[PDB]
Amino acid sequence: SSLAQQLAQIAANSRSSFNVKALKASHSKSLIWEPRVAVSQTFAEIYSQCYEGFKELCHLDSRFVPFDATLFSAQSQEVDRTQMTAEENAALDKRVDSFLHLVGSRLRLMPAIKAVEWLIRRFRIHEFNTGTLLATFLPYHTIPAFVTLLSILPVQRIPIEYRFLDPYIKSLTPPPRAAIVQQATNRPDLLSAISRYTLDSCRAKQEYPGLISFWGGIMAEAVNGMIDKMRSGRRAIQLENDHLLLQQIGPVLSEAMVMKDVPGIQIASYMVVAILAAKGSLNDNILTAFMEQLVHGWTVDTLRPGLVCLTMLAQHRSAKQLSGRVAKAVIKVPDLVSSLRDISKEHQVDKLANGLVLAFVDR
Amino acid sequence: KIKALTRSITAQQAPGSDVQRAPRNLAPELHPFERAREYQRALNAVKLE
Amino acid sequence: DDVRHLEWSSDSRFFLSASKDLTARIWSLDTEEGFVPTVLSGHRQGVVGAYFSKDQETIYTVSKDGAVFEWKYWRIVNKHFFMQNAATLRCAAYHAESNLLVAGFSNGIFGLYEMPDFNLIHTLSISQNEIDF
Amino acid sequence: VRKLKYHEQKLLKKHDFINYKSDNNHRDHDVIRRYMIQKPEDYHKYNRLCGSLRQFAHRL
Amino acid sequence: AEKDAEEEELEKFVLGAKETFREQLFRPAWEDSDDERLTISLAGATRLRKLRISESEDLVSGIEYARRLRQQYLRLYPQPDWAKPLPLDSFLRDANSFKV
Amino acid sequence: KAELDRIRRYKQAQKKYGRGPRVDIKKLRRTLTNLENKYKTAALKAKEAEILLENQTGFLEPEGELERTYKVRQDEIVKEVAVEVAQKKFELKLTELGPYTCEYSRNGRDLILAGRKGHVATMDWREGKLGCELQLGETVRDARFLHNNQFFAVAQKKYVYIYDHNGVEIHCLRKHVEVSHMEFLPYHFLLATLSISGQLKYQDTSTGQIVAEIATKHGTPVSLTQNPYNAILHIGQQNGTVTLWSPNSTDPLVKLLAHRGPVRSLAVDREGRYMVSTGQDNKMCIWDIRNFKEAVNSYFTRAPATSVAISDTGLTAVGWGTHTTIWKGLFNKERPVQVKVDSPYMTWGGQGQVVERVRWCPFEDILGIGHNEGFSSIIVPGAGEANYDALEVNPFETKKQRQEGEVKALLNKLQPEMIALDPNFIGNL
Amino acid sequence: GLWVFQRGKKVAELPLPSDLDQPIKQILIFGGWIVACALTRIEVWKAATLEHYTTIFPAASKKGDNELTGGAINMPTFLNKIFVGRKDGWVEIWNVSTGKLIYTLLPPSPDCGAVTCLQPTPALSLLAIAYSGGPLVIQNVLTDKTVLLLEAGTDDAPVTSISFRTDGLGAGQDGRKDGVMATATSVSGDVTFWDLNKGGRIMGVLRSAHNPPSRHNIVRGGISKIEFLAGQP
Amino acid sequence: PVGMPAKWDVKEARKYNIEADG
RNA sequence: UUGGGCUCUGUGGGUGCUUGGCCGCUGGCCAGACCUACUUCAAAGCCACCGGGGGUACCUACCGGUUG
Repeated sequence: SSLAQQLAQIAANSRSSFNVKALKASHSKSLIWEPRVAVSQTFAEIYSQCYEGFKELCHLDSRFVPFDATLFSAQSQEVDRTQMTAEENAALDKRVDSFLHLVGSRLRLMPAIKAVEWLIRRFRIHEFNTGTLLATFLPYHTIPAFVTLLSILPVQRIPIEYRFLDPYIKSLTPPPRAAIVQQATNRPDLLSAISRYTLDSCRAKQEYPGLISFWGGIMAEAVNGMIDKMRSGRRAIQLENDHLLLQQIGPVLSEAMVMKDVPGIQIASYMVVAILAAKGSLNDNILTAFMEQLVHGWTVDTLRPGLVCLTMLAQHRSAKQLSGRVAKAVIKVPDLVSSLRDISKEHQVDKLANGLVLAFVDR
Repeated sequence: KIKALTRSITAQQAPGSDVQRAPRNLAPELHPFERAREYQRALNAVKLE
Repeated sequence: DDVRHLEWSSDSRFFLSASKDLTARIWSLDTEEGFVPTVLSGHRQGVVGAYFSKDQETIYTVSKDGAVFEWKYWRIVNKHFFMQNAATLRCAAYHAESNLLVAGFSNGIFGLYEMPDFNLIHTLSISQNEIDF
Repeated sequence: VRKLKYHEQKLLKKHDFINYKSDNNHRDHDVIRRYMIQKPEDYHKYNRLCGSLRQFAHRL
Repeated sequence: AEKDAEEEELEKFVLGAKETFREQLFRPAWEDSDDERLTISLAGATRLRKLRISESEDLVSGIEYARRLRQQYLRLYPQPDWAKPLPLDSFLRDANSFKV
Repeated sequence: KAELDRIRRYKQAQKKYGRGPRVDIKKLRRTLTNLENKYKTAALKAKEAEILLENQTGFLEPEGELERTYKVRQDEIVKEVAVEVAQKKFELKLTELGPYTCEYSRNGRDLILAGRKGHVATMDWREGKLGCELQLGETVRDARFLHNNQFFAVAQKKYVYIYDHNGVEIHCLRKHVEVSHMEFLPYHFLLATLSISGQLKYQDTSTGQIVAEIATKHGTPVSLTQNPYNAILHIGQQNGTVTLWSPNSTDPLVKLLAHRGPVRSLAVDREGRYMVSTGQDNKMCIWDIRNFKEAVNSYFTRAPATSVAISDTGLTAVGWGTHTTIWKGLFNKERPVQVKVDSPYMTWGGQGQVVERVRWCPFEDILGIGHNEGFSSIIVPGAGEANYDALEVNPFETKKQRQEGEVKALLNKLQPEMIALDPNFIGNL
Repeated sequence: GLWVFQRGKKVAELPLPSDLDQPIKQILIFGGWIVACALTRIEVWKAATLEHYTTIFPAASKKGDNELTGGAINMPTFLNKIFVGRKDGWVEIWNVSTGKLIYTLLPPSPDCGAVTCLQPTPALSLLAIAYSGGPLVIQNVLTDKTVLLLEAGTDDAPVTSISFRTDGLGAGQDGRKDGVMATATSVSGDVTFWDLNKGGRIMGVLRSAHNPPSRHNIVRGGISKIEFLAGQP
Repeated sequence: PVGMPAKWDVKEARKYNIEADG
């Protein structure tokens, strides 16, 4: 069936429609309505419903005025997606992605679902941008709107990352984060895809605490499961697995720890580093790298948990004294011994204080 | 200046309606056999009358 | 198209190719100074041979539909066919020293022709099936 | 090809895309399908040997 | 002014505004002495038939020949994004980390 | 002041639409001023109603002074051209079973690719819907659709079988033996064939009886096409002549002195204004096929062109040897004296695959090339008529419009005795 | 000798100079030139006639700086010039058509000072010169300004092979950006890949692609060359 | 199954030849 | 022997003796280039697979003609 395979790959590659069964079955998809009501519905009608919702969201926030200028404009009723060159489909996917990053906080609200339902029912973001749309509804993977997404979602235009949702598309029930986290352990393609999203919304200052807590949760239980996989006890295998783990996780934490203007994902990366020094027996030079970057990515708002991470990292480090920059910024900590006593009521602080005072002997 | 000619099935059905929109070109390069198809239509007209 | 036959010169400096398309072609081994490599034109079906003489001026060419042409310098000096009822010419060999062309056919017969000019020596039938080589 | 109406059928009496009179009432592959003949060329080979054998009976 | 605000209201409502929808969518160390003395005619060679501007230009210096051949190396391969600090980032870009 | 331009649109109106000279000028006199005024306003309202046409035609223009149209790669076209037809530039790799004949429907919605070692497949190529892929064993000379994409006919090693949309054999055609070329007359229902022994067989595919067998005397045939305007039929004969036929005339109806070797390939316009052929003597020449007058000093091809196929607009597709060139302005219909095209336009390149049949899509701007390794499909902006008429031919036809168009076509099956050179002959003295 | 083959058989020789006593390590054809690099001299033939043009002699300071261990290399858009890497840290810029030392560039980090391997970039006018003490330095060579600095080699095991990818993708932790480097070492059989965009992180290592050079074993592992097949993954 | 490798065919590339640098 | 086992899937080599990728190929190209010329002389014939019996009005083939 060689020609059947090549034509099948053309058909699953095909982003357009050429019979009337597929205009009706393609225009039938909707978040709000039913299929029978959504088939016989022009685009001025859907623009009225939605753009009522986008008037509401433009009252509720303020960064939606350029998307009034482009995406929810009065002229965007007549923009067919499939008659657009790839520079135009690329730029339109840029504005679609930036709008969806912007919306993703308020997504339990019906004005947000109305605006997203205009993006689906005209621009077919469920057919052209499924990674970003699954990435934005995927924090809210327990609300029923995620299951309406899982009923309008095309089964074979979904990234291999997100293909764990196939029995949840098949039987219309929302998936648990046991399943999300389990395939986040086995596939590093998935765990990077979440962290490629969350860091992309924070360079433009569009974060929200469900995104921060959701991402930090998946990195927490996921890196736990990864360390439990990567243990073997064979020396060269656990060395090679420690290097592979640092190469997977490494750059995500390396921006997240320094991202001072988002103290949330700064604290979540503190959290994953604390898990990583705690359960994962990483080498002393790696732990000095975590301590020095923790020391550099430092805020008044993230003082108090960052000190706890210094106690964890210094406590599981095998060498005795600290290194330089750590001692300098801990000098710049205002209430040192009192804060370390409050930490020592619940943790162990003594190797951190020993590395400090020994480094002060060596200054 | 590379423009092709593009058609979707929106020009067949505007989506949201059921009017099978039927465009029509009346240039005679596309409709051959004027006298002959009208002969056969006329012969069927006499046979049906 | 395919190349059915290849015939050298006597002095091994030119060779010549009998097609399967329609044509023959005259070719060198190294670049001569007054020679351009050139094409011997239309038969009806396609040449089963194209043989030199001793004196390398006239070139003979034997098609599949019976016809055998003599070319001079580059046009054709005399095309001459021969009749045959229900058969097509499927092999031909030319001895250039003794100036004779054999030609075996589809119906088991071979003709034998002295050829400075078209002149039948002999012909007889040996099979009920075609003559291959 | 819908089921033709009254006036369209009587304007098309001889018409059928499926059976022709040349198709010999599809007797060829009634016999092919019935006796598992994996090639219709072998049907017609047997048919012409039937025809020559039966005209030999005729001229006997 | 030739186009009043009322006229642009009617042009937006009546006719269509895909033009404005599109417009809103779209928002040295050393020097060689040889290249004064390395003149090349471009329409000699077939591969150099196609980096001249107009048809009637041959006499091209080594400098100008270098510029055209730079523009074609960019034409076959546009300039990469990487070609245009932190302790853990330095730890990742250092290969003393990854040992046996 | 402007009434001169009114008379200019009157001139172009009665050129394109008036279809005749005009009736020159007592009760007869007033009935023919009546008829002539109604005909005048009929042509003028057709010309005014030409502004309602939806689609524009594709083009590409040399914006510089040194960028030229035969150099433009299809990476540049697929990038600079819209994404729905950038889908339609696809390829399809099938090595094992012979060189692949291809043929579309006449709405462009389906194609058969026949493969000479046996492999014959019918597909909806846009939506990737493989309607059939039949294996068929022994060799395959030609495949072609019938009136719809619902029945197709393939010329086998010995007979010609015709098949339903599911690829099930409805019947073997025995009366046509070693058919080497086929053409379907669509306004008739008239499957016309050339056998390998030079015998035209004109069948009716609706009634099912063969209607005109005529043995052409010129030996074995080497080419065959079909004039869409006249329904007359061009067979290409290996003495060098394009021999032009009909079911009625048992002699050749008109034979033209085309070339010197066997004339390898044939094509005619759908408007039936001109003709282009090519043979062994590698010239490729065109004729004003109405006046039967070679209008252009012949072109050459770098190899004997196994295919040519010309488009719904003026683009011609000559497939020679291992790569195919398109040619734009070979016959300008509006120009009296025909000038030569000094340079081609969109050559599809040669990378080791001998093209066995070129085709055009009828209403898309793509070209379907039929090489030894399978089917390649390329986009070329100028081709295909932009505006169709869904009364006659509909690229987007539902099942209701298929069934209705089939039964209206069967009610307007022209008779095979209605075929001549000038097809507006009916009703003369 | 320098023999010249075609189709498996010899079609030419090449005239070596009389004053030559050194094994000859770098054959390099570009422009209209065939250039070979022996050990401390470079002999350059004109390639259109196979005819010997000149012999380039590098400078000498301490009888080790004249040694030529980085080889020689060509840039794409640099006209008649060749870039040599010495046993000092120096990489020199030579107009091979006229013989002159036109420019010389000095290593960064003067503790690391023997050019072990050098390679052009897919960008214009940038090189990956590769020092024995460990750094890969990748540089403008008409601004003479560093673009990146990396610490790829061990002092016990420097980079001896370095090869960029000209596919156009491969980097950015999903793979959509170019800037994928490959490096290897004569001491190990492990090849190391570098994302090159922000600061050039490492991204992975094929461990025992080929066998390691094993002390007290009879097998003969190690590596000799890396090449990205150009334009391809 | 999703993410299995395709068969290796050689990818074409308009690469740059260096004999024009001289 | 610091995990194992079934099943399924993919990719690469092998299952015939090792001479290059492409073209308008005695040469050139693999970054392509130039694109439309040139012309004295239509064609030699034969052959060319439909199952059996039977009908022959119309068409066609062939044979013999007939005037105009």
